Amino acid sequence: QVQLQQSGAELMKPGASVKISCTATGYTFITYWIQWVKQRPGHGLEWIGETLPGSGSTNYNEKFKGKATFTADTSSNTAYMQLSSLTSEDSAIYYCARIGRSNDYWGQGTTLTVSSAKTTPPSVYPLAPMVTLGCLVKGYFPEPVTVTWSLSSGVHTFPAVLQSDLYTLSSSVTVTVTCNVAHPASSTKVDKKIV
Amino acid sequence: QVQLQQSGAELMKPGASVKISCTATGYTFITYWIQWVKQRPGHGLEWIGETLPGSGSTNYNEKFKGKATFTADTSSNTAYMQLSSLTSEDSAIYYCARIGRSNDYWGQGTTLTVSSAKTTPPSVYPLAPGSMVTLGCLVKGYFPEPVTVTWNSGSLSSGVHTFPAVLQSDLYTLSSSVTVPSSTWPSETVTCNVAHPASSTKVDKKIVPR
Amino acid sequence: SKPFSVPVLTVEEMTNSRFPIPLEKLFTGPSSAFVVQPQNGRCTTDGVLLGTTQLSPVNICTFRGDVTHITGSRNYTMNLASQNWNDYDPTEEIPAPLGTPDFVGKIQGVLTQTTRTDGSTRGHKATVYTGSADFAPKLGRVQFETDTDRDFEANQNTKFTPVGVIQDGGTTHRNEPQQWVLPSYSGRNTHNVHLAPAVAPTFPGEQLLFFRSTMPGCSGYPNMDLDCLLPQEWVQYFYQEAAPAQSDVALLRFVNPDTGRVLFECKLHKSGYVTVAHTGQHDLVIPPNGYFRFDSWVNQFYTLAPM
Amino acid sequence: KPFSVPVLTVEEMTNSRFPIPLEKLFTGPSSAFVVQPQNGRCTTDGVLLGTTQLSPVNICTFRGDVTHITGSRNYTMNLASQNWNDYDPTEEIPAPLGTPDFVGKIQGVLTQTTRTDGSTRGHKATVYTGSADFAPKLGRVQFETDTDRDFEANQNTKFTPVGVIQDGGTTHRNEPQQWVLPSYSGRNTHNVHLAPAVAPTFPGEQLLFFRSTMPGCSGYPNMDLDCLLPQEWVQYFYQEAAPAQSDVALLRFVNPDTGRVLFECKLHKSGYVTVAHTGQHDLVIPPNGYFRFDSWVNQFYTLAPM
Amino acid sequence: QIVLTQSPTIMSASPGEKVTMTCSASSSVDYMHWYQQKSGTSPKRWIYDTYKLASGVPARFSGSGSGTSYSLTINSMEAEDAATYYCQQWSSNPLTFGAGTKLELKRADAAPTVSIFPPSSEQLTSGGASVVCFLNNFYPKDINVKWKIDGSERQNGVLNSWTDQDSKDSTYSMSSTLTLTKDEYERHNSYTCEATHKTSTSPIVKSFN
Amino acid sequence: QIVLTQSPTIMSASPGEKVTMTCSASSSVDYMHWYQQKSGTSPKRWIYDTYKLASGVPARFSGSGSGTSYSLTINSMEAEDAATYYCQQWSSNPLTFGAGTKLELKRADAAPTVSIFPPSSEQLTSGGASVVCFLNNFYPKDINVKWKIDGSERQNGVLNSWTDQDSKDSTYSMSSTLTLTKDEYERHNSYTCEATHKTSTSPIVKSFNR
Repeated sequence: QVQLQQSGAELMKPGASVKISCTATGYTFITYWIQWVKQRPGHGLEWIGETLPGSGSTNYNEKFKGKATFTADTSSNTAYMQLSSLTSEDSAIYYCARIGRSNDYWGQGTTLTVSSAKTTPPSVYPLAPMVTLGCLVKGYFPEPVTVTWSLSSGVHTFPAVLQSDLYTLSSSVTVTVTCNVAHPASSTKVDKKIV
Repeated sequence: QVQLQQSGAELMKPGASVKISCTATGYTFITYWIQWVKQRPGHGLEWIGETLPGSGSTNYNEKFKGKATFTADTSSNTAYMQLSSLTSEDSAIYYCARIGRSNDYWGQGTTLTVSSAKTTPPSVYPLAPGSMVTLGCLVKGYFPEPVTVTWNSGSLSSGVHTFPAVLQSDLYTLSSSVTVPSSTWPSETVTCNVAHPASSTKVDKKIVPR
Repeated sequence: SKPFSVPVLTVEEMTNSRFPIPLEKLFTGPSSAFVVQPQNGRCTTDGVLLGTTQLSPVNICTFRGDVTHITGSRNYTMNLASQNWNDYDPTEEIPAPLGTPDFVGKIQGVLTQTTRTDGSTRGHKATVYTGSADFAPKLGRVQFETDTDRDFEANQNTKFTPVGVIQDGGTTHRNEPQQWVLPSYSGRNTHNVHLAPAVAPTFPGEQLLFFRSTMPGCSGYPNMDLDCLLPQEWVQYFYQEAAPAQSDVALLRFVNPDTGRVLFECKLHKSGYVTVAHTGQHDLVIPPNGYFRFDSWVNQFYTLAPM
Repeated sequence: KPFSVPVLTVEEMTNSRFPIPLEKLFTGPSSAFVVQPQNGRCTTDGVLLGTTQLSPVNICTFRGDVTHITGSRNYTMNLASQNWNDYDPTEEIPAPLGTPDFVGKIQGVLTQTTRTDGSTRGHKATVYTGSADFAPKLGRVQFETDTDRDFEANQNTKFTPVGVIQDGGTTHRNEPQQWVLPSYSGRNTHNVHLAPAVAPTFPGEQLLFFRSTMPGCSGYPNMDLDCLLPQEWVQYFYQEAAPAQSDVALLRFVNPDTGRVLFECKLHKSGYVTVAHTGQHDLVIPPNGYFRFDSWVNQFYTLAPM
Repeated sequence: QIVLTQSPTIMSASPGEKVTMTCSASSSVDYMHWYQQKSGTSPKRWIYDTYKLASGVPARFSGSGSGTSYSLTINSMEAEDAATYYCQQWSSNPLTFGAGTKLELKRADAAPTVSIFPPSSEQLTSGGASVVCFLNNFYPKDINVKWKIDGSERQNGVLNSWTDQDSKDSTYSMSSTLTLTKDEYERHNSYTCEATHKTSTSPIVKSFN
Repeated sequence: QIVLTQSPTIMSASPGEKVTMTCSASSSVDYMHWYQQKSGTSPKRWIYDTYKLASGVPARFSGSGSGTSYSLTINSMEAEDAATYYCQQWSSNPLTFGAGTKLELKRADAAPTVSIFPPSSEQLTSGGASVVCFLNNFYPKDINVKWKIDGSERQNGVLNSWTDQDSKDSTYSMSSTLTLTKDEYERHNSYTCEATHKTSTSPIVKSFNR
């Protein structure tokens, strides 16, 4: 049973440095190479480099030969990648992967967000006119928020959009009706009725 | 390509232990087995055993298990055989050999003599007559073997007979003949050269008419 | 005129002609994007051996000779001999010693040696890089990297037995071996000579038919797929029979003896390769007991029934 | 259909008992021991016998998945047939086709490709055919290796033979024994469906052996390996399948440079060759000499002395 | 470095139709590999060495091509196959991926259900004003929304959002939000969001006063 | 253990003769090996794996056999071949050798050269007195020496010694030594040494009187 388990989501200020962990179980750690891959929403997939844990051998993509550093501690079967001088263009999903010939084993992914924005609770506004109701979640950071109605069909929750260092999101409900919005980062829970 | 050099002749009292050395040069010492072989005058060749130096691996002939012990000093490329509780039937020539399939490499051999007899230097007596002339040397009452007999420091090699010694009363007696032209002797000095390693003694007796 | 024919042998009963391992399956694919010019498993239908092709299957990718090494190195230079241990002739009009590897890659095997001094033996893991600048079999020299620095002797018979191919495990260098790239048989800055010609399907809609084996891998993720134009047994059989070619194209049917049904048909070209009517990479699905059967000589306008 | 033997020089042909080329011809007395190899066994009309199969590269190979013996560098291999489908122990053959038919220690390489993602690995490996755990007929053989951690279970594994070993001493310098069959079902069992032992029946005759020198990987093993027929002769008879018109086929060994015959010999229907000679003798032959079938004879044809 | 160009960037197919997507390379490669990825999941190796199927991959998939032109093909599309596919190469360092091809499902056309919502009194308390328009459950994805503030088109302050294809009925939904200042909002009377879709030759209009 | 029985134990051959010696084993062996040994030198592997020749071995040598019966053969005897040959086995531990076959050379018959020597004067100034007789360079080996002390044969006090075959002229030599006390010696006058060999029907006599 081969599994790569990565470190949790990171939210870092610009100019800082973060280290992402990749803990390998299910095989002899020093026997296989590790690949590191970057995924930006609009930039597809990009290969950062590879390393063979316990040895000094590393191959970096020229584009990354200054941003990414590979290290490992063999004691704990964990591979680390450090990224320096973070900018907004480093906000992406980062993978560690054991890439083979016929199959691969990928980590679940580690989400990195680079922003100077302060953690902010969302302001939740009711939307009142087979009738469709709504919920407006505006000005929070960072994502995600959880939007529910007990009632699930039919319900549309739209992807949030970033407006001026703050995220804004929308929800539809089709039919007392109460909007349940949760923001984990702020430890905030709200309820909005219909009028 | 290989050369095995063994230690010198040994003379031991009964009950003692002797350790024979076999120094190997010309190959990686810990890579080949060494065989040990015993040779008695009337008993042909006898295989004692083999060992792989630096490892624990040894194979003894059952007859020698408890008598012979194999050890090695790998730093020095030397293999040793120890024989315990020596008796007279241990008196033999002992070989180390690297025995292969198509060829072997044998040591020069080590002569061992086991005896309770006291070591005695030889008395050397000249043998002179009362167109070729036969002269002689009588080497009497020594122990143990061997003695080395040469004539004129090795100058006379041809027409030379050195006879096997005979054992009479814990003492060996030997004679050697040399033949030179009569027209020459005695205008040459002809000298018997007798050496006895055990006594660390070498004596010279010239030969002279009557 | 002795009648032409191909041996009654299943795929699995036969042997790859480019590496001493059995055939596993049949493969067809596009080959216009690269040069197909192997030097082993090259033979005409009327029994003319081409390139570096010789008769024995066990001798492919083997080397014989004596080795030398500078002091304390694990690299040995082998001065090649011909396989019957007689002297090797570099002037003979061949690309390289018969049986020489005809692809660029790292072959792992074992280097064995028996010394004439006393008959003693020894063997060690050894690897040869056929794309190396120091790989010049045509000049009679190849270099092995091994696991010893002390054990082999000079002027003693030494043999290399191939086992498989290696790769470093990474993605940076996961393009080896390259089965369709010939080595420089004489070393850096030389051109190969007396090559068997490159082959290609000329008839529209046709692709080469490859006889495929999987090379054992000894490390990492090498390219283990190995395709040859003719099975070694066909090379052997054509050399023995020497049947005159009645045309440039011989029509083969691949038959299932369990039913007598024809699975597909194909062209066996006189110069010694096979084509089928198909478009795309495809692992052929064949019954266990199937074999090839020569049915007739045809002209060059014969259109194969799609495979 | 006319019978014939291939136009091939000795050096162009292959030993049928180990994936190596033939080197020379040898004849010798064989009344003091049993001559019963199971590889390179074929009748003149093309019927394969014993454990003989067609491809030379499969001789002394093993395929299957491996399991690991804990507290050792030893693996147990559960054998499969060459195309990786299951092996059937009930099939009436002595052992899987291509199984070694001599007692000795063979050194080679154990390679493995895992179906999980395709990574490969290989290690030095040795199989002892005289081992109690050497039971190919039962579908099990045991390897000694240089690792205890690297191989995985339920994954295709292959053994590639390279040569034979011996411990270097004189105490055990009696191996391999090319005329001693393994116990195919493990220790203290009887072999089954064996190709019969052979012997010259005509007075003054000896077997003619096709000889190769096996690669040695250590010590001073017995490397002379003699087979009754070249692998190519097996391949040829199987293909030709010419009916035997008699029990004995007369072959002449001819030198094409001169057209003169060097010696003659009997090729027996059952698949072995005899010559008229007494004593061990390494035959001296011209480089391009070859065998030629000249006519069928009875059992009372007296050969010209070789 | 080797650039991989996939085409088309987005495409759709009905279950049972044949799907083909291509990858073109700036330089020659020896093998092309393909990855599948779904929302919320890591990439999975799908096809390797140009034509070989990975573990669990249905036989309806295949790959072909050589040199600089390769393709991935599904002879009969199924719903589970709807995902994003990336091509990938090893022949030249560094390793590179394609931009990707998004495979969605085809469906009977469906008209958008359009809803408009005035700013809440709660948002006006204080400063903000968002006029929201919902276009729910329509097909195909191609649709255009235009904002009109009492006659003239308003283009600034408009933020749009699309859901992925609904896993239940294979329709899309869309949100459009016009965000203005509080003093700006009460200087006009009629706000309208006009949606032009294929389902009608007259734009679907929803307003408020 | 596997006992190897060689035959004959000793033999002679004329240069050019066909020579055959055999080895018989108590049990079956798979290969027989042969060793050559000359006086004063270590054994050399001569034939291995029954019929294969070791390095330096002339083409006139050959070996054959199987099971329990083996032989070594020289199609044309040469002087170089005079030595002792041992057969040897590996099939069962322990490794064993045969007792050996001593191969000597034949030659034209030759008469003994007889020399007799009175006791030395230095030996005379001691308790003892030894009278030495040399019978040198004769063929064949078979010979008898008889001592006569003033007429009658004396047998007590006589020690004899024979050499091996000379590597130069292929002859044998013999020493005979009569050892008495000075007082016993000075009680008689004429000491004579008689030698009877096949080369003459009349004994070769050499004497002296005081």
